[PDB]
Amino acid sequence: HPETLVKVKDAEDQLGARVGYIELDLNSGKILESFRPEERFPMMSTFKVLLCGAVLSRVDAGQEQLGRRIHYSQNDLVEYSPVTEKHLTDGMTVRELCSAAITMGDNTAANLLLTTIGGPKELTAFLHNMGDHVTRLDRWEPELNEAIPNDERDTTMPAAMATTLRKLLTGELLTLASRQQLIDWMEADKVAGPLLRSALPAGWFIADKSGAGERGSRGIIAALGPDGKPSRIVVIYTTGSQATMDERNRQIAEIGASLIKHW
Repeated sequence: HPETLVKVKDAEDQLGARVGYIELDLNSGKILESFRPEERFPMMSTFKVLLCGAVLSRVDAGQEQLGRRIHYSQNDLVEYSPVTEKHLTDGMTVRELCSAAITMGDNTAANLLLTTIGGPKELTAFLHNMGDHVTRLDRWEPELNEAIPNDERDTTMPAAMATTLRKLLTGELLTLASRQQLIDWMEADKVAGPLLRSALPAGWFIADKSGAGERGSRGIIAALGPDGKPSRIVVIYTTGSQATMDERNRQIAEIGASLIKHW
């Protein structure tokens, strides 16, 4: 609804920055509303959903096992690794790593998973192969959040990320078991509380993943809907703002409130 574009433009005014937005119908794949659909934005941690989709694809192909234990050391630890820092001597299974990366935003878990699938190069190839010709991962954790202006490394386009998420959650790319596991990890997302979840009516469903990076970068990808079932995908990205984290969060929540109001 254009009233939601009013809120997207209002966010650009309040944040002094570009905001990208897509509302997509989950069933059909039709774009219901958009703003800067084909401009690039840093993905930040939202790439972790794509990463775990690539891991699940490998599990489906018999190239990986969710129960395989991965061992690592102090050397692999990077900033903000809440779960992995507690298992240095126990190691963690692939499944536990994806859960940590998506639900707890664990950065080391993401880097360990990246290594298992062949790194940024292979994730980019996986994406191109499933039809996303613009999303690209080039670096590893902490560096992929650098968000240098005009840099295309580690970026996506709102329209591309939205359709890619629809393909992963409801397309034929992953098996039914894997699709459900991916959305279950997203539904247990515990670090995106101040974003779309804060504007979600009671009883609604949401599976999401948020990201934050340098230079005011902030974003979220989500599948949501009434009655405990997802029916639309929403992607919101912003970069370039000098505003506080609370301000950026408030603006994203307001765009969410508007899309719920005009649902």
